[PDB]
Amino acid sequence: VPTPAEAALAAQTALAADDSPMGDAARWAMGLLTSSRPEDVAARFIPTFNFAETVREWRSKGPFTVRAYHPVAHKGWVVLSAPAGVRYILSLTLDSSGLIRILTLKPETVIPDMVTWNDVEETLHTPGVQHSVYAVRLTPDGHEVLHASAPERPMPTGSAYKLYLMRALVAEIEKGTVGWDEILTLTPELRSLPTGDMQDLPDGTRVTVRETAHKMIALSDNTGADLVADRLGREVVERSLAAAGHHDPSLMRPFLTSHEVFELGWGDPERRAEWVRQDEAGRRELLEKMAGVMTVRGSDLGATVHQLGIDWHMDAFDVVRVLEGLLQDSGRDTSGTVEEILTAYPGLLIDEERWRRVYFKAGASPGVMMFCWLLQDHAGISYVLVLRQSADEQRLIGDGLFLRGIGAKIIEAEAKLLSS
Ligand SMILES: O=C(O)[C@H]1/C(=C/CO)O[C@@H]2CC(=O)N21
Ligand SMILES: O=C(O)[C@H]1/C(=C/CO)O[C@@H]2CC(=O)N21
Repeated sequence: VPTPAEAALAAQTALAADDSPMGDAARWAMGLLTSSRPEDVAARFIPTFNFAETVREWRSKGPFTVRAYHPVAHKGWVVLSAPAGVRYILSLTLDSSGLIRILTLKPETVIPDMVTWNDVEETLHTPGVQHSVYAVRLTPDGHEVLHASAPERPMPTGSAYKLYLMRALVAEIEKGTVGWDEILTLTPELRSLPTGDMQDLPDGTRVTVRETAHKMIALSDNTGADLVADRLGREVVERSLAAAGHHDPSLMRPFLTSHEVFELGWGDPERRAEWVRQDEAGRRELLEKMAGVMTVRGSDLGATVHQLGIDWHMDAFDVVRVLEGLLQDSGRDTSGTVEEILTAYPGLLIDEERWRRVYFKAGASPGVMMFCWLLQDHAGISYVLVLRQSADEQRLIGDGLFLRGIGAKIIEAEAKLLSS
């Protein structure tokens, strides 16, 4: 079990040796911090990416020593110590060819090793934040509850809704009304904001349903999700919710697109007040009228709107049911198409000797953070873990590393907390 010096050394060596998009980006970003040029920056970041002052300010906090290195597909974290025992984390999010989309250097997110479920609760609780932790073992005759805090509370879940979109898509594939190799076309009206990369493709770009669904899940791609939602039709997405495991489908009718949440939530305040006072009919009418190219930009987001219904609300039971249903859908799909999409990005470094398969999905919106996993061992025993936070102020929640890291610690301690 690695001592401090051992683990820091192992992290430093791993970072140097990481021959991958994350390795390349993490080494370059560390270079900015430890060294003593606008062209070289332009080339490392996404084309649509002040930074000189940002880097000066970061550099002033050093010198830095690498203490941990956590690459996970297109996301990565490097834990750094600066003088006098102060720690920071460098977070990286990459696009599909390894360009940097997000790069931040922030005070360390501290998550202790978990021994008990009470450790989880006492760590997570923040005044002003509603949270929920739900962990179950799935069995032939129902779920065994390992731990529950407020699983009955319906809460906003952001991109967790893409799990329902996935089930709706699979239901249509099974019916033969859509095919995995059918072509979807990106138009100006179908473009959404990140998370995701598909928005960066040119107008007219032709992409298969398979590759669109893959990015929808694996990259939480908002534009990919909206392409699927457009192809299926809102009625098909909605008509599905009851089957795919939702307790009060009226909470997600009309079933919003990401474009609609962004545009309604952070655009015209009058149009947003109209939503609030309208019934289901008036809301559908309002959405039809709002259809077109987005006006809202990433810079406009901030204020919370989930409390107005402009998000996707479900309880913890709903999340378990949709994941269990996807496990069932995957098994029925003998081609392995569903399984490949679901397992591409497990959100953490996974012990593959323990877990045969891991599904993962995150959701985030101002004032909203959630992470969920389905983990199935090699004997076939499945566990589901659902973590949720909502608040009236985004600063109370933060960038989501806290809640993700709590999940990481639970999964690390699975023998104590899940499978005991
Ligand atoms: O896919 C992930 O891991 C992303 C995400 C996506 C939801 O928009 O939300 C959480 C915060 C973050 O960086 N995670
Ligand atoms: O393994 C862990 O404990 C946590 C972590 C913590 C950052 O210090 O970083 C990676 C991402 C995550 O949730 N893991």
